[PDB]
Amino acid sequence: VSRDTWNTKNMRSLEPP
Amino acid sequence: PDREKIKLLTQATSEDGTSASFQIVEEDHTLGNALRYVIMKNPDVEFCGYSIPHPSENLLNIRIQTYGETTAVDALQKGLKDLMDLCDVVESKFTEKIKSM
Amino acid sequence: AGQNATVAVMSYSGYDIEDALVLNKSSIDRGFGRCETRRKTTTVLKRYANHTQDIIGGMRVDENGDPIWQHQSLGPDGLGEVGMKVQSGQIYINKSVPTNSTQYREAPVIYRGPEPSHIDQVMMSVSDNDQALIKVLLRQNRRPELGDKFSSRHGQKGVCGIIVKQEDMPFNDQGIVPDIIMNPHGFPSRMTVGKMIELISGKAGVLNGTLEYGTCFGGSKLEDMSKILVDQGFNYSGKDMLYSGITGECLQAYIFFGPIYYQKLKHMVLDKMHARARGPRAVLTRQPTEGRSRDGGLRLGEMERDCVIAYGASQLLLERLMISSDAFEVDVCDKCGL
Amino acid sequence: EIALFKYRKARLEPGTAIGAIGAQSIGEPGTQMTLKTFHFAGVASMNVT
Amino acid sequence: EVAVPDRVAKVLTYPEKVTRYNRHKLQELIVNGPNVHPGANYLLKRNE
Amino acid sequence: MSNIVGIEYNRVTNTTSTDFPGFSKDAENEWNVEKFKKDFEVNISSLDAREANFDLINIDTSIANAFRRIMISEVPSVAAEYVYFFNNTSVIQDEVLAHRIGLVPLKVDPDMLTWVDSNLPDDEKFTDENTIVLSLNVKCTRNPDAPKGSTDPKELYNNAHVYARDLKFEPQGRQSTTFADCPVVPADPDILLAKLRPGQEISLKAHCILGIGGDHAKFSPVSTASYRLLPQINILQPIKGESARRFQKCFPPGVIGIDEGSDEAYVKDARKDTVSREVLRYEEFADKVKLGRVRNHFIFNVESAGAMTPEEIFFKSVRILKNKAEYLKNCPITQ
Amino acid sequence: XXXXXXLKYICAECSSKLSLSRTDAVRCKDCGHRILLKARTKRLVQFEAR
Amino acid sequence: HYAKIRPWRTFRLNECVCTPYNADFDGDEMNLHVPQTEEARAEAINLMGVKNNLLTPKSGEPIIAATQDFITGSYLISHKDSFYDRATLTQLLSMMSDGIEHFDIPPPAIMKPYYLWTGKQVFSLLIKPNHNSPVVINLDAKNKVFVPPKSKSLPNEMSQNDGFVIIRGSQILSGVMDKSVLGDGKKHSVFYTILRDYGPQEAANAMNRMAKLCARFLGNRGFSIGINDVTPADDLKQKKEEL
Amino acid sequence: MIVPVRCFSCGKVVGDKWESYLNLLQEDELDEGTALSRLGLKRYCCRRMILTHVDLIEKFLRYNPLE
Amino acid sequence: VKTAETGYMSRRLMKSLEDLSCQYDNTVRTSANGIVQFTYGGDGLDPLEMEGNAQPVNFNRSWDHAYNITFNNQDKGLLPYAIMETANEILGPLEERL
Ligand SMILES: [Mg+2]
Ligand SMILES: [Zn+2]
Ligand SMILES: [Zn+2]
Ligand SMILES: [Zn+2]
Repeated sequence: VSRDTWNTKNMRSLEPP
Repeated sequence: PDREKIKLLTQATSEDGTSASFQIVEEDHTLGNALRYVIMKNPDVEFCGYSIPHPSENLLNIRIQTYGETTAVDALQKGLKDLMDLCDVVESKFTEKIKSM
Repeated sequence: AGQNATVAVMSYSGYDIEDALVLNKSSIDRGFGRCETRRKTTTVLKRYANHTQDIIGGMRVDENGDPIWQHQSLGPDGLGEVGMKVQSGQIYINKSVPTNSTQYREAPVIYRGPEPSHIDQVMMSVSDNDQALIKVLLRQNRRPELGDKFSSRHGQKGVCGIIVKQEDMPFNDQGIVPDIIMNPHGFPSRMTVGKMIELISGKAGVLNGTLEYGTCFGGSKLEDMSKILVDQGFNYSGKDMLYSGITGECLQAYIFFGPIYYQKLKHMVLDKMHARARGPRAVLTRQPTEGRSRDGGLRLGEMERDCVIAYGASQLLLERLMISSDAFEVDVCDKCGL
Repeated sequence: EIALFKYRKARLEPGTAIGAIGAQSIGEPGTQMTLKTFHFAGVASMNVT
Repeated sequence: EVAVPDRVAKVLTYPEKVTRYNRHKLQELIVNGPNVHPGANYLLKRNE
Repeated sequence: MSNIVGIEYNRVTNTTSTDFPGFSKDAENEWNVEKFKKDFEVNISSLDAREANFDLINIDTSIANAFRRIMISEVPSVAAEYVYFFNNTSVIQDEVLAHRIGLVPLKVDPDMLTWVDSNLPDDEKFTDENTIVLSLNVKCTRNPDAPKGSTDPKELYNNAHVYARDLKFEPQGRQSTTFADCPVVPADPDILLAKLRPGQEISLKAHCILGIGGDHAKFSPVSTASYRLLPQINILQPIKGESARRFQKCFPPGVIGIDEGSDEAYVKDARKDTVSREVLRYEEFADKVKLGRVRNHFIFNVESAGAMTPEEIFFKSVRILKNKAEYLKNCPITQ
Repeated sequence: XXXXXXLKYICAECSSKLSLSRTDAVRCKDCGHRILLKARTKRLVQFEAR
Repeated sequence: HYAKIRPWRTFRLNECVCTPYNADFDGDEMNLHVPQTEEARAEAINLMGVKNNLLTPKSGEPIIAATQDFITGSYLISHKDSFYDRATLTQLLSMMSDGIEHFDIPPPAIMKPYYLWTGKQVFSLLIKPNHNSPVVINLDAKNKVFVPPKSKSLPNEMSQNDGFVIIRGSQILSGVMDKSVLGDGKKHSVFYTILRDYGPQEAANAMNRMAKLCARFLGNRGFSIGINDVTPADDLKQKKEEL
Repeated sequence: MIVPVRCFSCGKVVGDKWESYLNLLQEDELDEGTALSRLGLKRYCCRRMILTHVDLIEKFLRYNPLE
Repeated sequence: VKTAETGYMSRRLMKSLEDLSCQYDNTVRTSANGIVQFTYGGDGLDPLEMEGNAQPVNFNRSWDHAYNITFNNQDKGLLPYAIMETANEILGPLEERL
């Protein structure tokens, strides 16, 4: 835990298709 | 250049703005309620409320009536800016508490 | 026969008036209220006086060697393959009848269904009188929709009036959402206090880990169930404080909230929806058929006729009764009224 | 003006199927009364239909 | 009003006669055809 | 009143925000960051791989419920969408089994997959960037053994139970390198999918794509995400003696305690309180206690199905809300 | 890289694979059982996991 | 009725028109007829149309009006304990319309310490939203549960409960919105008075506003029945026993 | 028939709890309530999914047609 | 029993009164043009338009509505005889017409 997973990874699913 | 997302309902619009209904497709109570709250947090806004006219349609009708200081479009744009800022503050605080833990 | 629906007894969304129910989408998505229909069709390859019998020859193809659409799920024997979907218009028994019972007139068994079915059993056998017997079982998985009928063991039936997303449903402190919302106006006039006692008994039962009893002139005592509810942290009367799903605010009334046994009744709007524009007419009367299976029309009876007369709608009378049922352009002699 | 205008509006319009309307008006409330005689408890009157 | 299923609206039709006022609409309905709901199922020509 | 939801014996009061200009003559509570920024606060209570519990403090119900709704219904996750049955001779129907496999939550992180475009042809809709392909090949046979007659089926047969862990990740295309370090497995591998007797077999492949919990429950990433207002118990007058112990019994174990020496009942931990308002039915404590809930203190509990961490789910929800506000802002308004 | 997709009879008594000839009989060859079931088709069936 | 095409397999009707049909959504089925000629279509919608038949011909009393949950929602809004700030009031008015109606917000009933609107003001805006609305309604009505004032000489609106509805210029000056003033069988109905003074279109507009408002308001306010609602108090046990 | 994968109401995965609940009841015999709480089924909807499930698949498998 | 006997009296009376309609000279007649009532109810009034107690106008509500709709504090109240003068200016032409 205590990890900023969202900063580390460049999201793709979250953007609208 | 999305030309279908948010529409201005002209039959519900006044002269010189300050009172307008916007139709926002692919929206529901999630954005409607937060937007209404933020918009009511504006001194010039005298009236704000949304409605999903029918569950079958993914459509949201948000009504803004202001006093004469600003137009409904300006109050809407300010509401969206303020919602973005609020979510940014939430993001910063939450990521900081995650890092600290 | 039923499922223990998480029920919140509250007025909600306005689609739950006069016994209509509010069903939780994503309870339905997870399998709440899911059911299947299984229907049988029986054919006999009968035998004939001229040493002849019916056959199940078929599965013809087009130029490529590809089966035609009506035979898409048929299989070489001419009996619909087990596991395959059959749509409206497709053949699953390819019955050919002799033209002189050599030549075989086609009498295929067509699937005429609004919704597709699946073939799960094809049984080939002979009857006691020596002749082949074919039975094909068609299964149709059904998902609950608007107009499907549910009941709660207390005579409080009602159709599904709206299916709402889980986030729109009210939630308690633990995030539990109702699977069904039962309107509170169905209680005061019907006076089913046993339904409320059942909600409390079932709630205390799940919390305690035990199935409870509602035996006539007995059952689990209400005060003992209240003791269980309080010991588990809940209000004794079964009323939890809920949050609105659409606003997030606490509802100003405490909501009677807990498990209730619900039955999905056989009456499903999928089997009731019927619409006729033009179709078969009776050979005698030339009027639309009387059967929903025969694409029949909806009768406009003497009482509806009385209503339309009371409105004074003469042209509507003509249109409904003569023009759109049986209008005949006859030739009438003006000398003899014949 | 209001009273006179409403009085004028009240007049039965020609063409009205007033007989059929009266038939349904006398036969609709009848579709909610018991075929067998039920009486309030304690009335103890004559058994009148 | 009454809400009518699109499934029964696709079978329950109204026989609209083409005028100079609705010709474009009726052409669009014909193009949509019997399956897309704002469509049409039958055409009766003037002289047939 | 004044930010406190009133918990009465027959009703709930003061549930609306009342923090806007036009509530009162002092047109205060205008929106501004640097007031909300300095008053808002987050207190995280716990963190797991599958559950988080944190306090959004000094935020409005509309925003908190927006995050909750986004988590439940709008945060994307990956689940099986299409099941192709090569062979299914079990008693469980094909569509029933397919629905169950859809309800199996996959441990594939989204943002590794792209959204499927459904405008494309069927032959051109699924790619190595859009889809996870899971196979399942089980054949049940009698155990070539001889234990006690009519024993449990785990040793009378082989492969008598089909678990979710039997679903095998099949890399397609370039997924063999993309997913080499994070092979796709069920989040819950002991999920019982089907039971089969000797001679029965289940052979299938399943295509798994990104989805939205509003589209189907199987796509929801949270086994429940919700909040609750912070309970508040105000003991108006001292409670002492056995009456204090009865008052203590009116609440869950740890909520209130009895001070040693003073023998007065004090509120020990209101968070552990469930608002059953048991105390509000005795007429002995009728004026000695006020129950309430802080209207802008939200105790979020976010338990994830398993594909992603609960804090990630919450951050994605905040980002989704911000993104939809920004998309609306950028969109032009059409007459 | 894209993608594509992804007369046997059973006696109801002894569960034996049978092949019905052209106009022979409708009985099991192992036992005498007179009820035969079509085995599941070989082709693919696609279901939406909903 | 005017057809409205919708996705599911049921005929749907607004609940206000359940009374004339005597329909109750427990598996009830109804028949739909499409007139096929222009003459029949015009006759149907002009003589048998819903707005033209808000009254029964047997007595002239309204028959299309608020049904159960609509009545209860109206009662809970107009209940004397209902107060609303500007935000809640405008959200209620947006629910009442589709968000496409202009509302002239009246001065709040309570101006200090807070700006609060009563529920009767909400329903006054339901009757007459803005100054362009022609509906100016005047009405006196006895609610179905009317206890008289404490003194035999006081006017009826001094009822000890909200037992008496005074409406002046579309403003509800007392009394809750009950069945007797929003339902069937009474000619002092709000919708009946709107009908008689301004026409079926405005009567139906007000009824549509009420239906949409209640359908959205009751779910978010909360209204539930429980075992405690039918549990007798401990004193009544002993009283009824000895009695 | 077979235990649902998810609680109908919350959506929690309960399909991996059926065998372990059966084992907790049979071996090291406990009460149904304590067995349910030991599996993390705290919400009463989740408790219902296991407590009320009827395992009809085991009866349906006695009629195996491919013995 | 009620569902069995629903629409019995309705049908019977429908056969009795089915052909009666109001005529353009305010008479109710059979299809054989025979007079049943020389005027409907002896009044000519439609029961669908009665706002009183089977009387066409609700005087109290109508008076309150008129007072509210024409109200103006900057207006002069007529003397008690002048109210009757205005009333008798309106009524009396219509009274002598008959
Ligand atoms: Mg009914
Ligand atoms: Zn002749
Ligand atoms: Zn055999
Ligand atoms: Zn659950």
